[PDB]
Amino acid sequence: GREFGNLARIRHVISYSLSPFEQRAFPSYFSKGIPNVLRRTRERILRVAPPFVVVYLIYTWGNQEFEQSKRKNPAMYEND
Amino acid sequence: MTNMRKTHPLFKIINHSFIDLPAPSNISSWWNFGSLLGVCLMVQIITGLFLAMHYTSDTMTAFSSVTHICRDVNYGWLIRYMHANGASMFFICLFLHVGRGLYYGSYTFMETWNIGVLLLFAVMATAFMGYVLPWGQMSFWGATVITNLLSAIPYIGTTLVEWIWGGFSVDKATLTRFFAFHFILPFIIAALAIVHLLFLHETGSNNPTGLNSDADKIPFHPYYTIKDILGILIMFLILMTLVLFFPDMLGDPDNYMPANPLNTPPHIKPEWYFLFAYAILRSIPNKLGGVLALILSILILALMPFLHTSKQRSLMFRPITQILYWILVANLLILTWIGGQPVEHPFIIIGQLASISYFSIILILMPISGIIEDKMLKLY
Amino acid sequence: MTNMRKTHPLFKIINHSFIDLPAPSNISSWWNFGSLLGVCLMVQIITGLFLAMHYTSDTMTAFSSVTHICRDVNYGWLIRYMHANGASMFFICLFLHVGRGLYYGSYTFMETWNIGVLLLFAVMATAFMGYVLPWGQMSFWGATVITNLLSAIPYIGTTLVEWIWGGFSVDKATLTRFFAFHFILPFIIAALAIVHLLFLHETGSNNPTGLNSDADKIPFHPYYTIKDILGILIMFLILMTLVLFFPDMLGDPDNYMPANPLNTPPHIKPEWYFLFAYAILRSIPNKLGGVLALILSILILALMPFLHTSKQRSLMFRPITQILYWILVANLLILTWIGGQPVEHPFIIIGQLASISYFSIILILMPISGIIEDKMLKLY
Amino acid sequence: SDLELHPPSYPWSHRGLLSSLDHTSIRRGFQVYKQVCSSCHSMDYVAYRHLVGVCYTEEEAKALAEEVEVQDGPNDDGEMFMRPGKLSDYFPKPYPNPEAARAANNGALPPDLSYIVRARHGGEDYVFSLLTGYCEPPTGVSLREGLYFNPYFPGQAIGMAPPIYTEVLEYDDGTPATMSQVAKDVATFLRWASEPEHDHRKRMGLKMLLMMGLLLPLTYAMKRHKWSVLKSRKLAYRPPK
Amino acid sequence: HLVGVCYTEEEAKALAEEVEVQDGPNDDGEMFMRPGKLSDYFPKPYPNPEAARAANNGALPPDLSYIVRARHGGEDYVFSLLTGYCEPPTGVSLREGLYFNPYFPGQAIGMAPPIYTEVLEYDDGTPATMSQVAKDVATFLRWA
Amino acid sequence: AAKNVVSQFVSSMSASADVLAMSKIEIKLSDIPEGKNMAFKWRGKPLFVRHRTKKEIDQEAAVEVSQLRDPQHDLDRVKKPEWVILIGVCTHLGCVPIANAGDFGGYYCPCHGSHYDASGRIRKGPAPLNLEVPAYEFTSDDVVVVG
Ligand code: HEC
Ligand code: HEC
Ligand code: HEM
Ligand code: HEM
Ligand code: HEM
Ligand code: HEM
Ligand code: FES
Repeated sequence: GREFGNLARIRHVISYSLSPFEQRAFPSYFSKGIPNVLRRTRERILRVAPPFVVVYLIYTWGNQEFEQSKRKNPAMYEND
Repeated sequence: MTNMRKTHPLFKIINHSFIDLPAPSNISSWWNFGSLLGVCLMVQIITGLFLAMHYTSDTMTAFSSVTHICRDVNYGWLIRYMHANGASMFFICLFLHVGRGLYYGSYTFMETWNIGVLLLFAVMATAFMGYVLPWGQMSFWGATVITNLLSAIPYIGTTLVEWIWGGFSVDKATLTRFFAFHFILPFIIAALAIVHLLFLHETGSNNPTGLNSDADKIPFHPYYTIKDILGILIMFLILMTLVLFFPDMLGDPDNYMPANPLNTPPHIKPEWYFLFAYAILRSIPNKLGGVLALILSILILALMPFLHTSKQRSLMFRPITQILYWILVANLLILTWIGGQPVEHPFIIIGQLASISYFSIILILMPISGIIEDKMLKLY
Repeated sequence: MTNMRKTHPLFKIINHSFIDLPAPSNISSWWNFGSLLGVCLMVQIITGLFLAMHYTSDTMTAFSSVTHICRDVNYGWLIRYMHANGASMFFICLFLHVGRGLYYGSYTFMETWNIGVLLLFAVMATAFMGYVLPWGQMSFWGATVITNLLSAIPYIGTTLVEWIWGGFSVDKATLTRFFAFHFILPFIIAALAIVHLLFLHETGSNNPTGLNSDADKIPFHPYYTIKDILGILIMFLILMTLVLFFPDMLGDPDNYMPANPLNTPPHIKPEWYFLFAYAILRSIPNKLGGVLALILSILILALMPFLHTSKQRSLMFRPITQILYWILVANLLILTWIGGQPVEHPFIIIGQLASISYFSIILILMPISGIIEDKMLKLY
Repeated sequence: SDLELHPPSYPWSHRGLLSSLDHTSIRRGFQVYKQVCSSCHSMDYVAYRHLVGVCYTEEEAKALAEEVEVQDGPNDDGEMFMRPGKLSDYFPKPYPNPEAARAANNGALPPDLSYIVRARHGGEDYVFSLLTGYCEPPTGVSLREGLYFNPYFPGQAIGMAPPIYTEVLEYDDGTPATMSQVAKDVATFLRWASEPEHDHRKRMGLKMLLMMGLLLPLTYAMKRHKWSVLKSRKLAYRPPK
Repeated sequence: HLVGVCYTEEEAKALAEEVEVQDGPNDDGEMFMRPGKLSDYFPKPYPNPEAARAANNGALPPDLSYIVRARHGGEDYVFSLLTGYCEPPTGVSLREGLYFNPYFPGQAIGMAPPIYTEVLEYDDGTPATMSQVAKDVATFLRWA
Repeated sequence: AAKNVVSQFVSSMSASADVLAMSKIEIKLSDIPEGKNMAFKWRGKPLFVRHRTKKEIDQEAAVEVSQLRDPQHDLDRVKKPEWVILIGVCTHLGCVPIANAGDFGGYYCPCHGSHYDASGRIRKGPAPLNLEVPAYEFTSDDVVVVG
């Protein structure tokens, strides 16, 4: 019922493609991969990173608070 | 002549579901993960079958049979640690699959989503009983704790717990029936996954833009065939570097001791993928409150399609709800960390705040944010 | 609009398979039997699952666990004897289903017939290893005998038998892997039954006249719904009287002793549904020839669609081939009787003549009879 | 005290990612277990045939197995009898049942050391720190008979007397048997006892890393072939205006 | 298992308490004898089958828990075996420790005739003939 | 990779290390004195070994093949007639034969009285068949490898 031939109505659209044996599999891989990755990470880093930053701060604070919770209070054994 | 691929009644279903299936051209690597889950299921089943040819479900001999598998069966340690780390890989791929479904608005496929949350419940039950199966110290005490908190239901809870146990406590009958149930449930999971694929294939897949991708669809073969093969290879790389190099970084050492009913461990945990729910279960000082908190913490995914108040399906063009989503992932990681911690200061107040924030972000903050985002685009 | 039974994607499969399926009006009670098989399969699975809740696959405690099921588990004797007599009922229904397919020309549905032959092989293997599972005297000695006949294969047979054994003889590893395989094979049988129904619903079903029943077809619901429920209720009458009144008329008494490798029984037999194949194998005075005789007996049952040399499909209007068919069924009864007898006079010559007549009736006499009938009816 | 002291990280010869065990150290640690640790601790899941091809030859392990006496039976009169041990025999029990261990060790149960570096946090570092960490208790805390102070044991009151000192045994290869050397050897032996597949696992991991380093860029290249037919596709909209 | 079938609770408890069974280990790991309980199984006469073979002239007396279901004829076979001890016919030479029983396969059983007339005294005053005792023990074996 | 995975799983389905350890016996050696048979345990079965004299060899070889209950000479039962190795299970009801008893001077079963000779043949008794001889191997004379 839902196969190729009856998916959508498309008019006046031209597509050009070439054979995979005709073109390279890695056309300028590093020289255009690096700026594209940098663009994607600079468009998403402010939405993604600060929650995990404050997870790191909460994790370190909780671990150190537990460590000083196990620490001996020097105020005890001071009266006698 | 006759095209055999489109006419043979067994090859027609295989064609329509894997070869000539019209898939969106722009789906990212996250859409690999569900196929990985299926592969993981098969891997688990295969490894489970090769654990079943030597495992004995007797409390006198279960630990001895597991050690015999690890020490005397040829490459039996390999199959056992592949089974354990494949359960861990199953839950990693399951969590990322659910996160993809939450982020890209795929829950509007409501029947597929509900069959999914049924599959998630079945997989969690299977993994729990499987972890009980080696009959270590940790297995026995985890089963005892989970069933004891399951006894919190009024007027039927003690009877139901003694019915599940087959006795006064966790004993030989519990281990044998857990072996039977852990054997039989992954085939029900496979059948439910077939229903899951059918309910997806009535309407096609979603794309990361969330738009109607009918203008740009490609056949599943060879594009997503080779993409799924590459994802399978990467998942196998991570699974074998988990098995062959760090085989005990995810398990607990106390499971290598035999089950002592007289000796209790100083700190009782489930395995890591349950841990966040355990934190929610101990964020309320009431037994029924914690039990219902765990049940609604899993069932809030089923409640999720009724909370969508935005005119855009995906979160690609929705930055405020993106921020709320990553805060949700953040305090899910926080609840996972709290669930492995003992119950003292400040873990109690951190877990309580994390559970409150989890339920308030899913229930309250995301629909209000979607209303605000619709107001910003002059739509509301 | 609201015709959910034919618009819901899950519900339309059940509709198309069981409610609005066009079935011939004139099919007799023989066409009930396959449906009974599916129900009987479900019964086996259910009883087996509860039998898996208390059984241990350890050679020191398998017999002890069977006695503990029969004595201490509430209605555990009922579950065990329903499982054993349901295996017997399953093979009765298989024999009548295969006989219907042979008589009424249903083998011309070739894919359905071949998937059936694979199903029959899987069910026979499952029942063999399940009979090995209680670890009585006859279980151990029948497993040893059948694996020795497997070791009759030249140049690869001995290594294959020690690979299947997991050692030097039938032992702990054999019993545990037989429990694993006996658990896992009925789900593959259920999937192959789904493929069976898929091919049959692709081609439609046959009627006792062998004619095109497209002119007179009725919905499956409620006619064959109430007819198969009547058949299920009759089958449950026979199964429950076999369980509650004569529990040991089909079983063997020597399986109620523990397995002793030192003591051999005076006469070793398999169960009654393997006795005709045992008599076929035992008649030829050779090992490899007897194993090939058993395999090629079930394989000429598979080869039956290539021997049909008649212009009519069913045997309703073919009296000579009817006589040959009833002689064949009579010969199968004789072979089943001989398989339970020891090797003295005149059982060797009776079994030899029975097997020779069996292969001669299937391979030679039936197509010659069909050609004679085509001459007598002035077809050509 | 409820406060715990974590053992430090020691530079083990098997600590590295592909670093196997030193088998001479496993042989020396087996000698340490046989002469010292076998009097109280058990090794129920380790047999003598596991030592063949790891620390000893077939005849050396056969002699080691036949040095001890194993209960066996039943005889033709139905009675138990002692016999010399063989390669299929497991390591002998110190006690017939754990209650005899409780009676002989002042109420304490010496655990089975077959998974003792797998069942403890720290692994062989914890075993080395426990064996080489016996010291005098500080002021304020006092301990009774049958108890010994050990800061690495949880609760700091272990029921095990210090079993290792300088020259507690004589090695076969003439190695000086100091306390640190004997503890390092027995920790290596216990690491092997918990993980007998360790060297084979690391060899498999090395082959896996080499095979994945070969196969990942090649499968990536095949994917980018079959997808670079699409990733250079160009579109054009030509409405008739 | 005898409660609610043949005996009451106190009767079966007295039956259990009149025999001494094996218990252990204690706090110092030593086996010791104790009075029997209701959950205790019926005591084995021998600790191992080799001791049974040594005591019973090579032959092993089988466990009679399924001896009705593991023999052809059921309790008819047991009743015919217990009441069917007869003198051997001519031409049959019989060794020591063996007894002629035509219902036994091979007609040479290693079991001496275990029941006779007044072989025990019944609690209910039933006369203990050989046939009555054999019928009672065959009924008990069918129940077992 | 697929070869190694399939081969490892198939080898996992094969015999384990403890089964392979229990299959081979320790060295029987030449501890057997003249006339006496001794019994070891092998695969849950008794195993009798005995030194044999030439007069007993000829006395067992005087009995023909086809005239017995089962056709088997003395020459094909053993490779070297100096030693006799057999499985010590009576094949009637699984009992143990008594060493140096019976009318033939071989073995006797106290269960139901089956007379066995020095070669393990049945001649008088209800035993349906003989006592089976395992397939052993002859190394240098200090070691015989059976199993
Ligand atoms: C008898 C005097 C023993 C000798 C010889 C050895 N051990 Fe022991 N050990 C003994 C006891 C009574 C206990 C339990 C004490 C308690 O309070 O629980 C132990 C314990 C250990 C442990 C476990 C430590 C833990 O955290 O549970 C280890 C790892 C251990 N012992 C090591 C060990 C080694 C390597 C030995 C040979 C040198 C050895 N022990 C000898 C009693 C005795
Ligand atoms: C010691 C003298 C015994 C007494 C008291 C009882 N039985 Fe026995 N029994 C004994 C032996 C040594 C054997 C095996 C002998 C042999 O030739 O195999 C048996 C055997 C039986 C059997 C099994 C018969 C069979 O066909 O296998 C039965 C059913 C049996 N005995 C019954 C039985 C009953 C009911 C007894 C109480 C009256 C009884 N026996 C006492 C030794 C002894
Ligand atoms: C039908 C297929 C399966 C079978 C037959 C099976 C069988 C077994 C057996 C026998 C064990 C005990 C051996 C051991 O200790 O590892 C086991 C353990 C386990 N199984 Fe499965 N299993 C199956 C599928 C799964 C699946 C799908 C999961 C994941 C949800 C799973 C999760 C586990 C876990 C976590 C353990 C504990 C491993 C450990 O000891 O650490 N199993 N399984
Ligand atoms: C048992 C584990 C699971 C398996 C094997 C599984 C299998 C699959 C497969 C094969 C697909 C199609 C490929 C893809 O889009 O990734 C898919 C898609 C999907 N699954 Fe699952 N799934 C599982 C768990 C879940 C769960 C728990 C949910 C619910 C949260 C879920 C909801 C979905 C949705 C919504 C899609 C559609 C993806 C889209 O179009 O965006 N699945 N699943
Ligand atoms: C997956 C479902 C099944 C499971 C879990 C299962 C499990 C078991 C178990 C545990 C036993 C041993 C208990 C006993 O001896 O009665 C057993 C026995 C047996 N099973 Fe199954 N079984 C299953 C399906 C089947 C099927 C489909 C057949 C064939 C019709 C079958 C034939 C048998 C037979 C013949 C026995 C021996 C009965 C006896 O002698 O006591 N089983 N099964
Ligand atoms: C595993 C057991 C089996 C099950 C559950 C099964 C199931 C079924 C079902 C539900 C039907 C349709 C209803 C009917 O006509 O009776 C059917 C028909 C059929 N089956 Fe099977 N079957 C089994 C075994 C076999 C075998 C062993 C064969 C091959 C000899 C076979 C060949 C056929 C054929 C030819 C039909 C068509 C009947 C006709 O239209 O005349 N089946 N089966
Ligand atoms: S058992 Fe040996 S003579 Fe019968």
